[PDB]
Amino acid sequence: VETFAFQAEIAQLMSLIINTFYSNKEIFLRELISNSSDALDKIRYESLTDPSKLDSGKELHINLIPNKQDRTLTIVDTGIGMTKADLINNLGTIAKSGTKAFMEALQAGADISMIGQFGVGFYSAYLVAEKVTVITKHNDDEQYAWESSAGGSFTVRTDTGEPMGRGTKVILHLKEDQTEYLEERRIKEIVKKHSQFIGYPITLFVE
Ligand SMILES: CCC(=O)Nc1onc(-c2cc(Cl)c(O)cc2O)c1-c1ccc(OC)cc1
Repeated sequence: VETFAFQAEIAQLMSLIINTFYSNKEIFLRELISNSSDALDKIRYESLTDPSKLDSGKELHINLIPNKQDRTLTIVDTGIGMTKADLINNLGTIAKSGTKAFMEALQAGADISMIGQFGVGFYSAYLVAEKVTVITKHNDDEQYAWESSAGGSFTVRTDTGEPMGRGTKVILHLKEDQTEYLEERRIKEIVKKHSQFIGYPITLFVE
């Protein structure tokens, strides 16, 4: 297991997301589904000229898996996946510059829900999760697990879990007071509100 420090800017972003009073937490799901959609677009586009890139799985979809026993909401996609380097490099984001812009925007009247316009929507996971685990597999690399409970550091390790084939799994270990996001009615409502036109099937698993 390798432990890394977040860059100062990202640690600051995470602290802001965790400590700022902001009731409209449900946008985290929109942001994560948007990331999955982007990753699905990328593998789709690459497959247009090289169909072998789908040898690791032809289906392009998003699954939402609540588990009330474990208090986890998991978002699974079969998009392009991230390399180890991507994970370490802020989950494939322009986190330093994006955070800078987001901060200035918040002073220019913006609110936290606009975080995706600054390329760092992933971190909205911390609106509802005390810990986030990201398991990912890119065609050109091995399967890795990234994890962080904030507090300035994250870990990366080779994943020993179920082989994914290709794509990304985000496991949200929910805060005790955020269990509404495990309720079928609530998830359906949020997907319909914010993700109605996403171009991949979104399947909400039941328990
Ligand atoms: C497609 C992008 C890319 O090159 N590679 C990716 O491969 N997998 C993911 C991914 C990342 C997260 Cl955090 C997720 O929740 C779900 C995902 O499938 C991304 C990705 C998506 C949006 C980004 O910035 C907006 C940066 C990276």
